[PDB]
Order: sequence, then structure tokens, then C-alpha cells
Amino acid sequence: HKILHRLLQD
Amino acid sequence: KILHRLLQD
Amino acid sequence: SLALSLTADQMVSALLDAEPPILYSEYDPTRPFSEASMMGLLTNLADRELVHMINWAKRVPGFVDLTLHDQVHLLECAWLEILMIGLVWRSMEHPGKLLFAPNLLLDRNQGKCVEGMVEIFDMLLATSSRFRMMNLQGEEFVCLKSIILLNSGVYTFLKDHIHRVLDKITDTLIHLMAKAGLTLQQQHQRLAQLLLILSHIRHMSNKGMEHLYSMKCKNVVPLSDLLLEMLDAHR
Amino acid sequence: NSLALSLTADQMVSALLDAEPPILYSEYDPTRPFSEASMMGLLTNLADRELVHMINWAKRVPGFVDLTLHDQVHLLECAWLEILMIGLVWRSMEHPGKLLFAPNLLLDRNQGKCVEGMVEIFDMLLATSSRFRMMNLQGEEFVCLKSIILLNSGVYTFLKSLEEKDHIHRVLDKITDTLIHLMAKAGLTLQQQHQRLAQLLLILSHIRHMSNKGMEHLYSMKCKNVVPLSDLLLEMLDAHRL
Ligand SMILES: Cc1cc(O)ccc1C1=C(c2ccc(O)cc2C)[C@H]2[C@@H](S(=O)(=O)Oc3ccc(O)cc3)C[C@@H]1[S@@]2=O
Ligand SMILES: Cc1cc(O)ccc1C1=C(c2ccc(O)cc2C)[C@H]2[C@@H](S(=O)(=O)Oc3ccc(O)cc3)C[C@@H]1[S@@]2=O
Repeated sequence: HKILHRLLQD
Repeated sequence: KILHRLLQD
Repeated sequence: SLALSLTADQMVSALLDAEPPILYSEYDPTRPFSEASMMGLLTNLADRELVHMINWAKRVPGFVDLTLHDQVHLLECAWLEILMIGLVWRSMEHPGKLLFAPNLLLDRNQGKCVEGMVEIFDMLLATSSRFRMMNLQGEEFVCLKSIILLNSGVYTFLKDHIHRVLDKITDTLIHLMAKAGLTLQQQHQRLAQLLLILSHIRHMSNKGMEHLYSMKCKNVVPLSDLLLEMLDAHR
Repeated sequence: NSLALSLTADQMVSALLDAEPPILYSEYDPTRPFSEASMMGLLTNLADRELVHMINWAKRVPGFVDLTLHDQVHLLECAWLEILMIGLVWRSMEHPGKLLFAPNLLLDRNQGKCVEGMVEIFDMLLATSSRFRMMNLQGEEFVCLKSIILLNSGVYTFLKSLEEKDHIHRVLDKITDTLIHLMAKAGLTLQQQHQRLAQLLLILSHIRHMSNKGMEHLYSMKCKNVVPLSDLLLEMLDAHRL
């Protein structure tokens, strides 16, 4: 669970 | 300072 | 796969087009700064720049080709180097100063407010002066920044594509220098000079991380959850 | 005032090869596994002796003797661990999965576990070594890289009469010339030469990274009072703190 994960998904 | 010394030589 | 078919000009145009915007610091005079306030401002700024870097990265030709986890690794490894080279780049026309933002131009005396920031400040300044004396072009700068992104974490994996991409960027740098009229010798000399500066940027990043961790543990100014996550990856 | 600036590529290589330090042995006496305190003592002993040779090796690096004593000291204080690391990696090249600290001291990552946190640096050293092997790094190229490290790593932290930092860049530029000369000799096209040159200089960034991480662990060593570091190592180590 990474914020970095979300920002890269978008 | 050792390095200094070793270098000096 | 797409990124490898691009001509040198297409690579340069793609990289220029992807450049993130220059952000402003939270306004307000109130001079001078305290350790807390300055750290407050820089933290807020760094955090917002991060968000833009993450979207700039996706526009780095061939970066999207990588799996998610590989993208995460490179970004976690290279983020502070990337902020640093950007800070140095926009500070070039301000010798003796670091332009954190158009409304936040600082000199080293101002950086002494924060514990051991002057150390890094002086290194960043030295990097800027080095860029100025070399007359670093914007086209070269963008190549350098993507190289950092693709290279810094490449050897902490377990990568062939990434290296082919790095090669593609090397060709692009040489391509640029040739246009400037530089002779063969001048071309590889400049190439090396540029790449060697990357070693110092890496050094500044490493020293920088140690200080951020110190500030965290000190808990003087709350770091954003994003910064924290990027920081913890280096420990 | 002169010297290294008047050296042909071939002459550069010759001097660099001829200046190479010897491969030292460790006091490694097998029989029983023995502890982190012993392994650290072995490595510390070895590193300390290597430093003495490195110091006299630097004197033989073209252009180095042209520097002021204070500038020679600075360069080495910044670069020593990088130079030890690239050396270790080079001699470990044809030992996949192992680091050859000494001919009688070859270790895998499992044995590195013996010391807390040393495994992390171990893996990066192996990765660098694997990279060199993949690239088929040449001895002539290695010696160029090592000298580049010596001259480059401390420069951007040197002011009125600097302008002899230009002498260092002049020398660095000739070493670059040398690298190309070598590569063109091996049958590479210009494109191939520039790419390999870049690939090699990019690895230096990673070595910088390893050194920084290593320094942090070394400093940690002393304050833990674990195994006594040599006076020379403590000196060098304090340079990367004050
Ligand atoms: C590079 C950079 C870009 C920005 O947009 C904003 C700040 C910075 C830098 C620093 C910084 C400060 C606070 C923060 O939350 C995040 C960053 C990245 C400091 C440093 S550092 O973070 O790399 O190292 C430190 C950190 C804390 C400290 O007290 C001293 C040095 C470089 C510049 S300024 O000198
Ligand atoms: C690179 C190197 C060359 C040598 O000739 C001998 C040792 C080493 C390294 C290490 C080392 C160990 C003890 C010492 O007094 C000095 C050094 C440089 C260790 C590490 S380190 O010292 O750079 O980092 C450490 C230090 C302590 C620790 O507990 C874990 C990692 C790299 C290699 S081995 O993995």
C-alpha cells in the first residue's frame, strides 16, 4: 500500500 | 594528521 | 518499446514537452525565517514538486513500459536527486543563490537557520556554478534528469530495457553536442564532464536523506505522508 | 605546471598500470566459523593496510603530485572508500556471487550476514561486479575509472585562486581521451564508444552511493565500540563527518 502506487496509477 | 604525514613522505 | 524508435529530436522534444512547471512557495513576507518556518515552507514545496515529478516520470519515454514495482523502485531511489538537479537548474541564472521558487530566492546565510542545511546548500550552489561555467543547455539538462531517473536505482534491482533506454539518451546527448558544432573530442569530454557531475548529485542526495531522517526523528516539522514514504524507502 | 598534460593515451595507460598496488592477503585463519567481531577485525586490518598502499598509489596518478598537499588530502578523504570498493569489485569480477577481499578471503552474501547491515552493501558490491563482468570491463579501463574517482569525487567541494581545479579537469579530460582511445582500439564504432563511456561513468554514481552507505555503517562501527578501527581509518572516517 503506497501513495506512490496511487499517483503512478492515475 | 596521518594521511598528511604519509602523503608528505 | 516505443521509446527506442524515437529520433534524437523526437526524444528531446518529448522530454522538453514533459517538463514539470515551476511552483511558488506559500507566500507571506515575515522576515527573517526561523528553523521551523523555513522547514515548513520547503517541506510544503518539496511535497508539491514530488507530485509533479511523478507525472513527469510517466512522460519519460519508455518509463511507462516498466512494470509498476520497477517504476516505484526507480522513483524511490532517485526522487531527491531529481528535485536537487531541478533546483540547481533553475538557480543557474542566480549565482550565489538557490531559487527554490520565484518568490523564494535564498542565499547560504539564510540556510543557516536550519540544522546542517548550509552543508547541502553549499554543494547545491557549487553544482549550479559548475553548470553555469559549462553553459549547460536546457536540452542537455532534461537528458541528465531522465538519465538520473533510469540509472540511480538500476543496480539495486535483481534491466536490459532500461539500459537500452539509457543508451538512447546517450546518443541524444551526443546528437545535441554535435549540432552545437563541438568536434568529436569536445563531444566525449563534455559527455563525461556532464555524467561525472551525476556522481556529486548522488552524493548530495545521500547526505540530504540523512538530514531529512534526522528532522523526522527530531519531529520539528511534520513531513507529508508522501515524503515519509519516499524517505522510509531509504532505510 | 606540466607533466600529465603531455601524455599520449598509451602513455597514460602505461603509467596507470605500472602504478597499480598489490593484492594483499588477510590474517584469515580458517577452522571454525568465528564471529562478527573477528570478521570485522580481519576486514578492518585488511582495509587499513590497503589504505597505506592506496596513498602511495595516488602519488603516482598523473597530475596528482601537481596538487597542493591540502588538495591531495581532500581528494583522498573523499574518495578512499570508493577506491577500495572499485578495487574489491574489480578483483572479484571472475568470482560470481562472491567478493574476493583477499586471495585467501573469498566470501558470499551468506557469510556477510555475520555483520549486521553489511549484507546490504554486499549485494550492491556483487551487483557492481556482475555489471563489470557483463560489460567485460578491461584492466586498462578499470585503472582509468579508478583515477577518475580519485580526481573527481572531491573536486566540487573545493574561491579566488581555485583555477587549479581547472588543472584537475584538464587531467580528467585526458583520462576521458584515454578511455575513448582504448575503446576505438577494441573495434568499437563512435556510437559504441560514447555509449560504453557513458555506461562506465554511470557506474561511478552507484559506487558513490555504495561509499556513502558504507561510511554511515563505518561511523556506526566506531560508536558501537565493537571492533577497534585503525587510527588511519578513524582519521579518514572523521573526514566524512566534519
Ligand atoms: C531540493 C529541494 C527541493 C525543494 O523543492 C525543496 C527543498 C529542497 C531541499 C531540501 C528539503 C527541505 C525540506 C524537505 O522537506 C525536503 C527537501 C528536499 C533541503 C535540502 S535536503 O532535503 O536534500 O537535505 C536536508 C534536509 C533537511 C535539513 O535540515 C538539511 C538538509 C536540499 C534542498 S534544502 O537545502
Ligand atoms: C570495500 C572493502 C575493501 C576492503 O579492503 C575491506 C573491507 C571493505 C568493506 C568493508 C569494510 C569492513 C571493515 C572496515 O574497517 C572497512 C571496510 C571498508 C565492509 C563494507 S563498509 O565498511 O563500506 O560498510 C559497512 C561497515 C560496517 C558494517 O557493519 C556494515 C557495512 C564494504 C566492504 S565489506 O562489506
